[PDB]
Amino acid sequence: MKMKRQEYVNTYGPTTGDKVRLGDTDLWAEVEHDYTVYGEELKFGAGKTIREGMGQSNSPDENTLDLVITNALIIDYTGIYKADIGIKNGKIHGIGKAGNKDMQDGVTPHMVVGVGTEALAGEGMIITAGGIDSHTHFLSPQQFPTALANGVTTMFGGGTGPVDGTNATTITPGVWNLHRMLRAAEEYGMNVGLLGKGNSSSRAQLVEQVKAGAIGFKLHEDWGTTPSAIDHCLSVADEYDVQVCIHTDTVNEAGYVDDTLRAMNGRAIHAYHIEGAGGGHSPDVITMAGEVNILPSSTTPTIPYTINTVAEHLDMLMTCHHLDKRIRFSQSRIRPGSIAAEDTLHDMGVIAMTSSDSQAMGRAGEVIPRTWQTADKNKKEFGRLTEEKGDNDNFRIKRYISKYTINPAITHGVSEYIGSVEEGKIADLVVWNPAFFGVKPKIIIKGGMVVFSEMGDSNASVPTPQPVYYREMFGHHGKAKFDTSITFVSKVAYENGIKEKLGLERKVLPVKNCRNVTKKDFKFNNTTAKITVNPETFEVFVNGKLCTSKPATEVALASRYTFF
Amino acid sequence: MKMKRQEYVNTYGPTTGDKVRLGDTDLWAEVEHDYTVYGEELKFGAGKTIREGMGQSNSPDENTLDLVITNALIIDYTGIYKADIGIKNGKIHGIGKAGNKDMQDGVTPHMVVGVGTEALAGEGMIITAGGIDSHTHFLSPQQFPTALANGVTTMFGGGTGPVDGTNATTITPGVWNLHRMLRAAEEYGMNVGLLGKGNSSSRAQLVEQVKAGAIGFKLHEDWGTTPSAIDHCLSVADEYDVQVCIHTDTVNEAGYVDDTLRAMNGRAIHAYHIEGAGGGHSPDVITMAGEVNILPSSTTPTIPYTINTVAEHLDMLMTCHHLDKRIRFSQSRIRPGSIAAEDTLHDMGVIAMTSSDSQAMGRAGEVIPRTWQTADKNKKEFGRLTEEKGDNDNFRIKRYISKYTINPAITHGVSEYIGSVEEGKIADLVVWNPAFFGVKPKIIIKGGMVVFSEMGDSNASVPTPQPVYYREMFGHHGKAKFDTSITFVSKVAYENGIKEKLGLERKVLPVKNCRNVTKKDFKFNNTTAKITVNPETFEVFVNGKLCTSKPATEVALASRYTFF
Amino acid sequence: MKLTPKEQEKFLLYYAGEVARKRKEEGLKLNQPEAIAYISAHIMDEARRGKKTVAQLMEECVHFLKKDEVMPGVGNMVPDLGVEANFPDGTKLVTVNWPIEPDDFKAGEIKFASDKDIELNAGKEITELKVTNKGPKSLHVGSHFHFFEANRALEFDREKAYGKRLDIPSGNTLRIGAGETKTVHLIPIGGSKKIIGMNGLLNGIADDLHKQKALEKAKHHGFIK
Amino acid sequence: MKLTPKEQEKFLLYYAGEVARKRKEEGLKLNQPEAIAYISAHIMDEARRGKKTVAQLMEECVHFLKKDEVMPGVGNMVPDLGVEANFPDGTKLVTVNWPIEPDDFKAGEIKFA
Ligand SMILES: [Fe+3]
Ligand SMILES: [Fe+3]
Ligand SMILES: [Fe+3]
Ligand SMILES: [Fe+3]
Repeated sequence: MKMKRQEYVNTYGPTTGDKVRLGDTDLWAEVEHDYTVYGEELKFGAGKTIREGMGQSNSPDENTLDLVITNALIIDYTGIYKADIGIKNGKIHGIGKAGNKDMQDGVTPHMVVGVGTEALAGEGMIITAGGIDSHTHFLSPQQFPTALANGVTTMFGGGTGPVDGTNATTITPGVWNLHRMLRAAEEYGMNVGLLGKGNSSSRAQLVEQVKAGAIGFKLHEDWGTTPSAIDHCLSVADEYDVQVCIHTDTVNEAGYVDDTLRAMNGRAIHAYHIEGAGGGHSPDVITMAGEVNILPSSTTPTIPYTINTVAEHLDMLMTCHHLDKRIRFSQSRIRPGSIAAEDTLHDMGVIAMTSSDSQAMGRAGEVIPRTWQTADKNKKEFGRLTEEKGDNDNFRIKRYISKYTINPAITHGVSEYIGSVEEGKIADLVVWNPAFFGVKPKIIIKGGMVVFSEMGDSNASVPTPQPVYYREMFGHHGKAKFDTSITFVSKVAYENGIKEKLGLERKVLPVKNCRNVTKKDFKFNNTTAKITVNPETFEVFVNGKLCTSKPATEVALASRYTFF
Repeated sequence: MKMKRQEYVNTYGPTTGDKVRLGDTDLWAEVEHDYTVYGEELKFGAGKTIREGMGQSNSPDENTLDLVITNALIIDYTGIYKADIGIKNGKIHGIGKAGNKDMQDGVTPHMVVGVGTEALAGEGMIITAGGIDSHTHFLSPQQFPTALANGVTTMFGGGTGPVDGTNATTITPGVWNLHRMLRAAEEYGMNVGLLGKGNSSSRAQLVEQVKAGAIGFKLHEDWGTTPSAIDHCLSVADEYDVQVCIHTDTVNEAGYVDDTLRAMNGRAIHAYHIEGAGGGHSPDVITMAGEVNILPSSTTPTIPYTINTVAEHLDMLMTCHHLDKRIRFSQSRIRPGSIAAEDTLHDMGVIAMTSSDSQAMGRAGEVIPRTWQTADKNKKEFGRLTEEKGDNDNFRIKRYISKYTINPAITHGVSEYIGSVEEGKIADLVVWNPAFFGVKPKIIIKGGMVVFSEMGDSNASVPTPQPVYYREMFGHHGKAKFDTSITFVSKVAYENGIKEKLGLERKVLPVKNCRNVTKKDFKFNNTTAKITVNPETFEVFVNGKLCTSKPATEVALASRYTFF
Repeated sequence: MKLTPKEQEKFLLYYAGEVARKRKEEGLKLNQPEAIAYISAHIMDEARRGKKTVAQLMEECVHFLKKDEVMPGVGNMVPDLGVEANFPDGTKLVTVNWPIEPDDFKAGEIKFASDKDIELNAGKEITELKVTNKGPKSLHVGSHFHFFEANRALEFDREKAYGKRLDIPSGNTLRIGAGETKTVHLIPIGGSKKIIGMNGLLNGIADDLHKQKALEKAKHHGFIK
Repeated sequence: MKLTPKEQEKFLLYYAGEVARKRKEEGLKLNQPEAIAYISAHIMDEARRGKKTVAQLMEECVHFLKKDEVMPGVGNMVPDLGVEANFPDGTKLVTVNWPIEPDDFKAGEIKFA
């Protein structure tokens, strides 16, 4: 039977060829393929499809799903398509067509909707992987709800709380502090991974930290990012398969950018705040982004480049670093050049990741909005990518989503567990209403359970009455949080029973394959170039051509959605 | 090189001979000594001291600190001096000069700043021990954040919750209720110790309670504080090395004050609200404070004596005790004499401790402010103490700080673990900004970790943006709270495995040396005298001289700091 | 509405600002939290109107409250104020230096023992040395960095800087601009002079015995030309 | 600001008082929680002005709301009210006996046998 196109879309969401506007941006996601059989679509409700002996099977099956996300529009590096998502044992069991092979055609064999299946209507919603924020300062436990409310499910970084060392660096230093923090982590719904102090010219002190559970090291200048410490840190990371993150020598005390790059010696390193305002060799830190071994990321305050970016920084630097009021400027000439370039470099796929720098020159609940604000800004400036095939922004979308999902996962050695909407991975997913895509999520699923969501009046006759605000769900509570949350550790710690030894009840998993990740390993952001900075004009150049962008006067996913 | 005095003080805080105004009071703390070597001071930051192979050692050491509090101004009974504080294994490892002996002169040998060391800038801050509130009514779990927000880290007392018995008395009665409360305690960041019902003329019922984990007993008139009860209770406390706290027979039913004192028989006892508005033999309970065996404390509502103290009480007594509106007065003639004397007795070192009486005729988050308000009031009325040496209030400061830190610790048998800023003790410390000293703390450290602090916007690019309010930190969460918090018990309970038997995950420590603490054992408040009350005028006399004070029309650490 | 935990915080801040405004209208001198909330609410209002820049607001809010509009000591208690607000271009941090005009009263006031200067690194032998930053970019060198191991862009008699550091306040840095020439004051490193790390030119005690080896490593690595 | 959990509570109480004031101005008869918040906010205001004593306020607030200004039974339901507020001399408890004038309606009334 023939169904009117408008009626189909209202009932089941968009199909092949339909274009969805992401929020209030000018980015259009086109449905590349639909895995359904028209007439066999699953709908939940009274007299609907998912019912005993109809859409829901009465035949027992080894693949009876625990949850079915019906008619989802997946947005992932793997593709922008329409499919039913099946969760089982807190993992993505299957992606395709769910239902009952007894009564329906074209059912994906391992996607059985049965007696034990829960239903979640994804018709007309966008489903994405949970974001990974690889630059977290563990300064305040209040960052976690803010992060979840913005689609972030995993946070890598360091800290002890609101102590000077943490206020400046992503470091949980030494055995005792690492043990304390890993035990503190039990409280939360957020997946965590801690970095120890990398700034050492002695092996013993670095090794102690990996064995204490660290997922890597952070080399920060406040602790001395000298070539000796760069070499010693990377040597230990190479031995123990852990990641290294870097905040370079801003003042050029022990050498220039090339001296730091030489110390690294082509070894894998996550270069934090690649632009330089967050810190690093003045004025040429950005030049590192061109190198194959350098895994670069951006922090939130500089992306997207706005008419207030420079003004905000010329004071935000003084509160964070605690500088004299006698100091006025240098940053007024250096900063515009690199902040403008940064946006372009993201669009070119030169900068592979987005991070926060939470409460230490950056915003906790801004990674996802700011990534899409930049994508939108660039689409508005540079136009539709030439890489696109059709009247859509799919390639650009895939490039940008990879920045906070898959690419941080690859960098930190957790790509096998999380990072993307793929069969076999842990079910850390975010459900979005297209009108609120990238700004306000609907449901946060972690380990196959809803952990956080937008919820109305607790007394109310339905879940919709006002005030609708973000609240913790069952998956975030009791002993169920131990089932839905992961504390990542090094292989050495994992293999030596850190879980048992520290009495951690959370899922403990090792980080692996950190050392041989280069730019080539990323998804949609594998671009290498010859990046240069004029030491007089501070202008950034990609392959001899000036790399710049215009500052935005207004941004998408902002003014329409927020009260304050 | 010659550094301008103002520039030195801005960079490192005050040095030897400098005077610091405590909050908005007229109390001046003079730096008695500085443990630094001028030019070798530790500073954390980019290009600063604490860096790899410089201020931070590259040489492994058995004494590598877990945390360094650089350039702190310690205010403690032990002295008012300038030093670096070193934390290791959640204990005060050392006090002196921290750093790297490889590159620096005059480093304290067991104060090594290394790879595993976290930094906390104490330059220009006052560091004090965490306060001990020995008069807690466990009424509401909401008292705990209020207490921490006011620099209190340990709470002794009793209760079951919002029930009449607790509402009135600090008593967790019997085995079952004690077990239940000790298990409820697991939730919190606060150190706890519970008192059972001392009002018994039978041994068995008292013994059961000590064996159930009680740190002592509370004899309260609501359960009848008769001479028989007083003797039986102290006899058991003497056998089991536990403390006894007392609210005496207000209505002199079984005898007068001298009859109660006789029943005690020179045995150690903690006399709550010694002034008598909070309860006790009318009108002479204050006369007990002169006795050597009596360890006296004050409750917050009567200290300092203000123009609204009497008016507030002649009604606050009617809501707490639930009295008929037919009852008008006696308290109007008795009360001014004793409330006025109370302030002077504190200044004289006659009353050794200050407590709260929390939600049961006293305020939870007022112990610390009210102690300093009284110190300030007296200084303003009676002038600088004759005991002072130099243009400072150091002796008065030491006398007052001891009231809520060391003296409660000595009384309750926990002076070996907590109560003062001393090497070997548990790292329960409070960081204060001098402009907010005694009214609003900055950071609360418990067991070497930050548990509570003033924190700004969770989304914010730095930790300073508004609204800045008190929040729980990592040390207060997960399994880290079990590492940073102590549940004190009796030796009998401790030695009989109460921890294992009740499945308590918190640090369980026994109270010891309660029975042989007299007035002589206190710090700066060892004063004994012949205290008499005129039964006609209600005037208080110390060795025949009228003991009084004028009521305050305004107090320090109040109006300037609070919204409501 | 989908109110984020940060939006819930801002409501309290804004309400506190509204209460403070009411009290000022009553003619009351505002206290520390009232003054902060009053200025914060103004910033939040102007940001919503989206007609002023962050730069404009930072300037506009200096002495937004005058000394007689607040209680004594309030201005000195609040030397700077920070408030994040959503502008048409997104959330931006508004940093105000001296939002409240100060007076003669200072809570937490420090009174010096003497106005006399503090002699840092007393008794250490000063070595005067001419240094030139021959590099294209400016650089800084910290108080405790082994001067001998400084960026190879710096041109000086390295032999004379062996086992020494800058005679400057602990934690301070000395700037040498691109092309700039300066006379530095060096003092011998404290403690044992066990120099481990930085550029790895020494990695041991800075004695006479290690000196030739260190000078050879410095030359080989390009520090000594 | 350094807002203590007790200061956060007082903002809610004060806002509830402000909403109650608005409703009274609209000519609505206040209910049990509205009446309590209306009187509480008055006490909090007078304390900040720091011109009245606790003794003065305890007296001033008796029948602060009249029987016709509130719904029936409201006065009987609130026989006493307590509100802690910061005065120039510190935080003090303001205890009001019969803050709302009673009417002959009594919710939860006990009628003797
Ligand atoms: Fe950084
Ligand atoms: Fe950072
Ligand atoms: Fe009592
Ligand atoms: Fe009591």
